Amino acid sequence: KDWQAWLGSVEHSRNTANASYQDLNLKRAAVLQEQSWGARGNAAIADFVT
Amino acid sequence: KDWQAWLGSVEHSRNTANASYQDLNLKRAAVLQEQSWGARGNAAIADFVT
Repeated sequence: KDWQAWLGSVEHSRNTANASYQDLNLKRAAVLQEQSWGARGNAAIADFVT
Repeated sequence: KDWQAWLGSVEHSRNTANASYQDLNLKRAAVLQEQSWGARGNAAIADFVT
């Protein structure tokens, strides 16, 4: 029983990190996309003024 | 008589230390077990929050 419980905990200890790894990148990609879109919009105004 | 008494004292001088050596380790093991169990409980809350 004790080693079975130990293995059960070990399984979730991996599942949780495997789950979190995807969501972190999901947030980062959106942040970078927003920043890149702002940077793309700055140059349009620069060229319009020039 | 005097050397017999000397030997009698020498015997207990060893018995006392032999007795104390076990109890010191007995205390230390329990202390370490409690600390390890607390450390094991911290990670569960960490994972729950994550």
